[PDB]
Amino acid sequence: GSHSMRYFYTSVSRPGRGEPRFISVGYVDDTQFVRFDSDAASPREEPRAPWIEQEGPEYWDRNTQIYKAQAQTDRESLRNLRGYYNQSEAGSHTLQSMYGCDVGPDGRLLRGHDQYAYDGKDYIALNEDLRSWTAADTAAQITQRKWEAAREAEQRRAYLEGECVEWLRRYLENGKDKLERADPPKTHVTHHPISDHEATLRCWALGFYPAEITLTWQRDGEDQTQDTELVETRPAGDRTFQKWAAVVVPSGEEQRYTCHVQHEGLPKPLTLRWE
Amino acid sequence: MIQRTPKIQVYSRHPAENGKSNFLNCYVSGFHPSDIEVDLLKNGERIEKVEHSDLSFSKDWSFYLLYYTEFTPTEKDEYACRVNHVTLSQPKIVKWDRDM
Amino acid sequence: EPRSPSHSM
Repeated sequence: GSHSMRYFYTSVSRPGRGEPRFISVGYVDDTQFVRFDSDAASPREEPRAPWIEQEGPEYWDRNTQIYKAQAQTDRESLRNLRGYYNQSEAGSHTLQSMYGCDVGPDGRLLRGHDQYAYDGKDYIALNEDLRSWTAADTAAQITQRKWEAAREAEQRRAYLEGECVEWLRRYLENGKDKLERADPPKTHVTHHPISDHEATLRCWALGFYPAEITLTWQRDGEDQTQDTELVETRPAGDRTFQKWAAVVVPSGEEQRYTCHVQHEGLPKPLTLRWE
Repeated sequence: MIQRTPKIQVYSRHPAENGKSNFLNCYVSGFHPSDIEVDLLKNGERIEKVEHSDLSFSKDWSFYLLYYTEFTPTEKDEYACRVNHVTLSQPKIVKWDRDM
Repeated sequence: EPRSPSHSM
């Protein structure tokens, strides 16, 4: 199928309490597979999915040295950015980084990503051409000119077209059914009287992967959009996801209501009832 | 500076069955900055050895964390999640409802 | 695998 790999870095300054904390996580699609934390006792890249565990010592050692160097680089970036914005040297600030690749079923690169936020606001981003930058403001233009002089876009493009695509291909090969084959939801409807005249119907989707899902209540096969309570999709903690949708109905009218479930793992969309 | 208020959901990994081992989850999402305090409570008291997911974020740069502990639900034991964040003028307490 | 370290901003 189509697949993505993403790395997410967070650096948070803490002036007076030492160097910024740097955290990295890596994902294939909706599966976290690595972490690094600069505050760990002996910081190293650690596995977080079973199929990455087979990578040899050279992998872990290379990646650990990268994160240690990136933490120092982000520390310099946070110092430069509080200067660009004329900000107090006492305050805590956040630098976030997000990069990686989207590939099609043949493993070919569809899109590369390399972008940054400062204190939760977009700062600079590599354009879809993988050759030019979009800067948010005059501070980010300082970074843009520095990165143009250093030929940073060519370095990012080499990774995104090269190591990103090749390593994602590898992970999909080693992760087999865990990454390639969607896990459909386990579904059920519950019923909760509110009063003699009103009841809640709640449609559950549990244990599904990936996270993308649609749950809708219908009355006689028509969507009840404006009357459905829908919770945000949430992690079960075992790499699968949960969601529910609820509707309040007149007591004795439950039979008019059906829950429609759309998920990649389902052979076809499900229609569920209170039963 | 951007400040976004956390969303909170408290829930079990598996449908609750009294006397059956499970996980209690408090999912905090959509927040900024990342500094956040999350306690799981049993009958109003802080649970020790609570673990959390590695700090991650969404395409809008907002952070998310899952806090979790192994637990055995009973009829009488009450569970909740207590969250403190710069955006909250008081701690936000969300009670566990086995039906949500 | 992650990308080699960037130039500072």
